[PDB]
Amino acid sequence: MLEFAPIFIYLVISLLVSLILLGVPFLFASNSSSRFDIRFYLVSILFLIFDLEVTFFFPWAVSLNKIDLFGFWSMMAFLFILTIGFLYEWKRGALD
Amino acid sequence: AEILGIILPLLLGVAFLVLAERKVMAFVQRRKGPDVVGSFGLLQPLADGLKLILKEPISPSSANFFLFRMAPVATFMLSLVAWAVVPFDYGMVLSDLNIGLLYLFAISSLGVYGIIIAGWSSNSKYAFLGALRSAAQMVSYEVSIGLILITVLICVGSCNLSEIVMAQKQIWFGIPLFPVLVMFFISCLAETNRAPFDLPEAEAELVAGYNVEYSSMGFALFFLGEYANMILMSGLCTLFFLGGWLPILDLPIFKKIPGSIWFSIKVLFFLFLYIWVRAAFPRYRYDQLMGLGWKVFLPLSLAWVVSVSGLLVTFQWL
Amino acid sequence: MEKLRMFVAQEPVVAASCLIGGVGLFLPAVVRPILDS
Amino acid sequence: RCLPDGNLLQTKIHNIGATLVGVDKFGNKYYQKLGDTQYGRHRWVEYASKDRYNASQVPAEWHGWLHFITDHTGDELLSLKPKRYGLEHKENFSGEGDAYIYHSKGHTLNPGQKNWTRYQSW
Amino acid sequence: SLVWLEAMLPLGIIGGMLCIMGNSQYYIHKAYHGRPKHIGHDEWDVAMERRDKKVVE
Amino acid sequence: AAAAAAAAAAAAAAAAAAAAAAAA
Amino acid sequence: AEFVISKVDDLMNWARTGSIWPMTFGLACCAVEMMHTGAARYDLDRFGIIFRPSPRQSDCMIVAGTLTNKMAPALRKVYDQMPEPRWVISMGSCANGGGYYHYSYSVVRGCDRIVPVDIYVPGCPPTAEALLYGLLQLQKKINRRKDFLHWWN
Amino acid sequence: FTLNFGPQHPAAHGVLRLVLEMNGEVVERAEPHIGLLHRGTEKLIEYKTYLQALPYFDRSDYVSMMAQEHAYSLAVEKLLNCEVPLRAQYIRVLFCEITRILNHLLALTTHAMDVGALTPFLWAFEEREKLLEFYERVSGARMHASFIRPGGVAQDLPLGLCRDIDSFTQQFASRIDELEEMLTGNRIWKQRLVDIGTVTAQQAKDWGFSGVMLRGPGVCWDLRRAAPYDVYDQLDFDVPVGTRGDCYDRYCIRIEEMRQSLRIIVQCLNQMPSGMIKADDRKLCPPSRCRMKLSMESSIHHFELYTEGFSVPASSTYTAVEAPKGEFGVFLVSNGSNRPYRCKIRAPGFAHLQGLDFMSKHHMLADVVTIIGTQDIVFGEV
Amino acid sequence: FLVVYIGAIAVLFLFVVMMFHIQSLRYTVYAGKVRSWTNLETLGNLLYTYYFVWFLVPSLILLVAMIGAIVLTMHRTTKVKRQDVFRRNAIDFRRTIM
Amino acid sequence: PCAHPEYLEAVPKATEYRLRCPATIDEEAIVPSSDPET
Amino acid sequence: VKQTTGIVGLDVVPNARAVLIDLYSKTLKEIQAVPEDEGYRKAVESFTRQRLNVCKEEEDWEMIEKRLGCGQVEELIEEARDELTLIGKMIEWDPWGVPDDYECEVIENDAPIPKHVPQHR
Amino acid sequence: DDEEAEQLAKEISKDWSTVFERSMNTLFLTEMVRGLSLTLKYFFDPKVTINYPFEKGPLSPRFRGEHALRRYPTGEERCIACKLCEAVCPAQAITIEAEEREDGSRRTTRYDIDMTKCIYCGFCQEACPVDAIVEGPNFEFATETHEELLYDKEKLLENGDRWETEIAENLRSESLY
Ligand code: SF4
Ligand code: SF4
Ligand code: SF4
Repeated sequence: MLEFAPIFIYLVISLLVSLILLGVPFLFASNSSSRFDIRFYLVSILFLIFDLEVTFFFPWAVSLNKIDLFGFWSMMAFLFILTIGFLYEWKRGALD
Repeated sequence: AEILGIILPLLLGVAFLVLAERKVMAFVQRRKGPDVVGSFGLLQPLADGLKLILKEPISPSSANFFLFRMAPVATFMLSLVAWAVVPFDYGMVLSDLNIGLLYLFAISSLGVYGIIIAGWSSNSKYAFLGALRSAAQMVSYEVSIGLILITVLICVGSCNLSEIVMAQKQIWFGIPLFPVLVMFFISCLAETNRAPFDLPEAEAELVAGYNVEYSSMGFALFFLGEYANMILMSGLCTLFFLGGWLPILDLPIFKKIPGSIWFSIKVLFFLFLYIWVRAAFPRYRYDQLMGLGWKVFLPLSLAWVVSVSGLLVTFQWL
Repeated sequence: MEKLRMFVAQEPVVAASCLIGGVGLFLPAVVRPILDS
Repeated sequence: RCLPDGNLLQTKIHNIGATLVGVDKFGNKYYQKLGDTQYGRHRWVEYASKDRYNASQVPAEWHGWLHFITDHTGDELLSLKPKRYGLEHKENFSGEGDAYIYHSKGHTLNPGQKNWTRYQSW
Repeated sequence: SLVWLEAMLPLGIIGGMLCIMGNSQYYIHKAYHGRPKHIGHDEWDVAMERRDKKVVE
Repeated sequence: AAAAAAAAAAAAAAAAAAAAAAAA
Repeated sequence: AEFVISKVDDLMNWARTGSIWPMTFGLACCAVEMMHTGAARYDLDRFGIIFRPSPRQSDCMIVAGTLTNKMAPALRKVYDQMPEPRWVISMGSCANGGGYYHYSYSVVRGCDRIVPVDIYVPGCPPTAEALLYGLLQLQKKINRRKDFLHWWN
Repeated sequence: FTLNFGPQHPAAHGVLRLVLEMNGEVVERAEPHIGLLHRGTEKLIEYKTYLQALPYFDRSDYVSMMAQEHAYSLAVEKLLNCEVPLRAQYIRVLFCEITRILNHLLALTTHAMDVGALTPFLWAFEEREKLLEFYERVSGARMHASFIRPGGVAQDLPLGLCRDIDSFTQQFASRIDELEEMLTGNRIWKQRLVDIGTVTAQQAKDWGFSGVMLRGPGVCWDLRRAAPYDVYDQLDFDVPVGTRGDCYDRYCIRIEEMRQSLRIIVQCLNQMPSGMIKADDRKLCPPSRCRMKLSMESSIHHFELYTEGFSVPASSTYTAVEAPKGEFGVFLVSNGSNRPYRCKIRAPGFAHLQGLDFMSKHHMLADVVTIIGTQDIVFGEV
Repeated sequence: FLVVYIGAIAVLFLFVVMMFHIQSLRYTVYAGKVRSWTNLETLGNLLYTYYFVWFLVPSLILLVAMIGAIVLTMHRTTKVKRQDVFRRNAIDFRRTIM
Repeated sequence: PCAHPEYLEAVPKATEYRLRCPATIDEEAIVPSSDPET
Repeated sequence: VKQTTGIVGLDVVPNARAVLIDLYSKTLKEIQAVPEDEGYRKAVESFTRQRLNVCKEEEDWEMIEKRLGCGQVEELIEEARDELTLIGKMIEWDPWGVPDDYECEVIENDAPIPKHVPQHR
Repeated sequence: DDEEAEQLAKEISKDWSTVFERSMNTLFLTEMVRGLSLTLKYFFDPKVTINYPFEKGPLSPRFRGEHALRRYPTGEERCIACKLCEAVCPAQAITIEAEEREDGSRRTTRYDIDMTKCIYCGFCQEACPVDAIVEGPNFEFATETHEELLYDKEKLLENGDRWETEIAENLRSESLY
């Protein structure tokens, strides 16, 4: 965590920088010169699911020497279930 | 603090990237780009800027100042804060996060907010649906970038970007996983809009596709944001896959091997590739584009996580 | 098989994903137990 | 030189191999770099007014040679310009103040605004 | 032909800006602290830094 | 939407001139 | 003294003369000649001119071709949404003055009837260089602005 | 749901003012709005002589200039019975065909710039600025070369123009290849064009397409093979005819029609007879400057042909040539007087842009600019 | 939390708003610090090998979420009803019965 | 590896093209007006 | 055996000869409803009889095309069906017979046409 | 039919080591790398551009630009007021009023070409009997104000005396046509 303080102050100093970039144009230049697209909910829920499964990929990615060939196959079962879901979405036709 | 030493040079980088794109994409078209303003158009970015700054507003409208006058600020602050964890040379990252990569993923997940908000505050149904389409694209090629990073992560030990660029001393992940670099580049092209993938950025539909109250500052900040997001997403194709700051390691007598110069050379290669690939290829229409992020770069990314996980589990290369 | 070739022609990226992925679900399936020596 | 603020630098990046073919009265140095390459870029003019230059400062004696319409340098058409009615160039003073700009004969800015009424009033 | 150098120049002065992004936040941090930044700075190293600043009294 | 999607499959490129190549 | 004002006007004018992005109302052929003036040979991206596809952010508006009596309201509505330091260039005879169609019922007798014009590129099909020289005259019109000296009266 | 889809990129499609009635992203009907470029051409020509009428034609289609002067000239020779020489015919075709190239070089890569490919535009426009070195050299004006006069052609080629057109034709197969290697193979192109705006032949006939949009559908119909109106019956060239009708066939045709036009240019160059430039009938062709000054009877004709005109006899004909856009025909009723009488100009783009309604039904909104691309819609003719 | 909440879930909620408006003394033990386990590594040492069934069951829950978002919000926009309007000629009266 | 089968070697940059500028009358054209029989 | 008509939309018909025989028999039967002393009925009868004859004699579509030189049998079917439409239309708003006055002005001019103008081939 | 057309157009490429060729030319984007390679070849080739104010595009002596009323070598405006160009003008730009000057030889009291109402077609250069009106290759006369663009009666078209050195050249080289 100790290295999070530089980005913690980064957010605020970039806020300052963008506020200056905002105020620069404001100062100069004085007086004289479809009901609903549900596919955007399907795409959104599907990104939600696939980013959940990437969230599950991350620890399995960084710790794969520890889980020798059993964590790998458990993740491949999780991934085969992901693939069954993704093939049901491809065939049903949510990717359009 | 020293955040100035990473935002000001990045501001100059974006301002000169507008010129680098115009000039390279012009050289491609057998024509010199901006060439009168500066010695070689080198002052042309300052001219574009100082013009946009001196342009009187079309309507003051300083009343609505908390809604969409800080949304471009948010987009730009995110595009600039994702630069902290990006390491330019050994021990030159501003903040070495031991989960650096996931932090970049989160910064993208907040850039989604940036786009959606800055499009919703534009009370234009066409422009708002365009911003929503652009957000859905930026977020649909984020599962593919996610899985590509899971590949380059399986190859590496940890998410620490300095480690991902230190894990390539033997060979860049561009050589074995070249098919992945092509998918990360073709996704970073599509995550950002500036690409063969920019129907929401079709020349006209872009300007009328982000906001209604321009005042110039909004126009510049979106383009400064798009060009920083581009320098960033090109500074990722060069940490992960190309050797972040690593030479070819031949150890020449002519070359004293500076690190940040190698990182610069590689991010220049990927920026030039952004430009070249904007010049030479037609747009994808956003209806084949979304059908390329799901039906093409997700299956070919999932396969790669299973291929680079398998081939590294069987032979204990992990 | 004729339909297999019709599927690896019409859809190259889901037929070269179920084969760039077989090499990953196939290497630890058989190539790893082979590596008992 | 000393102009890194113009495309005049592109012309001065030319002239490196170019030969100077004549120079008109105004000082515009007319250059030619043929043989090397890039047809259409083998005849230009260095305006001798490194700032405040613009097109149409090239006199008629050279405005032929410089647009590739002819092959007669202005030092050759100067023996053909008519002496009796010959007039020097005027740089196209468009906008640079009145009495330099051109005016019709009723513009009320032209000294001697003529009246067009065909009938001669009484 | 070296005609592409004119179009290389903006990429150079955008590469000369990432070199500055990298070396500024290095030589600024190399100034506040007499030593370069440590990338793999796990908790073992913060503990050793604590005990080290406590050993020099 | 049931609108006819633009299927990007077709027959392969074969330059089709008119019958008047040699002798009208 | 006044010298600082003179140099700040030189700077503002250098900006507005270096990057002058026109909303190219390319109606008709003078838009094809304008496309040649934007093409490889006579670069307009050299002089900073970037053809904007939207009236929202554009320093200029190179109206070309025959302004029809029906495209007059659209041209006016586009001109009304350019940021104030705007200029208009009339390119071609039909756009600057009545032209070949001066006496046509449906053709306005020059865009000078709809938008206030600042440089009329002459010649009915102006040479691409002629439109380019019209823009290099608009650059002069900028270099004669000195808006700061006038803001100080 | 109505959307006022206007000119996406101005300066390319100038006054395009469609009013799309959409369905989400699928277009249900496209209603083009015409008149924004409706100059009084079909009225102004009734008020001027047959010579003063000619400059309007180069201003009818602004990307393929001389084809319309060639369609008008052939409508004031259909009446005049004004036999033009062989050299006038060969020059007239060598420039109608250079104009076919000047148009396809624009209407391909302006289309390819609307689709998104930015570089083919600028390469093709360097090529077009090479061909305007021929227009501008043979007549005077780079675009509107009022050069193909009624009797014959305005004035002979300069003494170095065939050599330069040859030195251009040698290097033009490569430019077409580059425009082709950059767009034909691309999967981002095919995808953007295959099965886009498919026109069954019955539809291309019904809606009077008669152009490169009538040879997409496969109707072998070129008015240079159907109604040979010049040396075309002597010149050899194959009319490329599509097999599907989609906007990818019309592109492949326009990129082959740009090679057969190269064949026709090379033929017109290699066989150009040294004959008179204008019809010998000096009451339809103003005599040269040298003759009218030296001959009193030529001076009288130079006076009554640059003031009075021809006074072509009373008739009414529809002369249609194969302009690059399509079958550009000028229906020229002629009262006996020296001024035409309802010189109606059938211009493709008035029949093509009709096709936009049914071509772009159920196509996505981003396709409505591809359709407008392959129709070669130039609003001067509409 | 950032990603799967304020880049996905409150993105969902923002969509539901925009459209469909509602109206000293420590004793640090220097052992176990020699190899500091980043949080991802010490979640992966467990979730995929030891408690892996509580990880294959959230797999099934994400699959059920996919199937659910499909069967719910397909909205008759694909084969759910885009099969055809469906018609049969022999039973059809064809003007025999109105 | 591209569209260069020793035929793109016909390149666009000519560098020797319109070698005789137009308004230079090296040869005086004749441009017959009427056929000799007329 | 025919792969495809080059024309788009005119789909290749395998049973070309059979539907052609059907259409020409329908045409011969339907044309009987127009008066006999009308040029339209003489024309329809004559060319429909010729094409029906050549379609009955020959067997392959290629031989139908070769002898009956009228393009492709798919376009021939289009022509025959359009002719049936016209005969079923002509029955209605019957235009047959010349009226009493019938002032028809053959303005038959014959201007010589230069032939470097289009005309047609 | 499109269903069968698809089935057959995909059963045409259905033999191994052809499905492989098409798969490796749609996966390792190979059609597109020939686009990038050509684009690079043009990125490095010389540029067909022209730094305008210093060098200008090629023209021809027949080029039609700014109209100029010529003069006879010995002064005396060449423009006898026949009004043939006023007649031939398609846009009716030229307004000519004539008066027997005191010398007795006809001349134009008013010879005003309206350049804005002018199509630059060169009809006036052809129609004029004595070559009195010709188009000078100027083409660079963009005016800040429209009233200047209306070329006055025989005073600004009399600036062709400056352009005579080029107009006489173009006429001496074009008169052969
Ligand atoms: S002024 Fe002449 S060139 Fe310009 S648009 Fe009108 S007709 Fe065309
Ligand atoms: S070119 Fe001459 S004749 Fe033609 S419109 Fe212009 S002034 Fe009149
Ligand atoms: S310019 Fe020519 S046509 Fe006009 S009045 Fe003078 S001599 Fe006659």
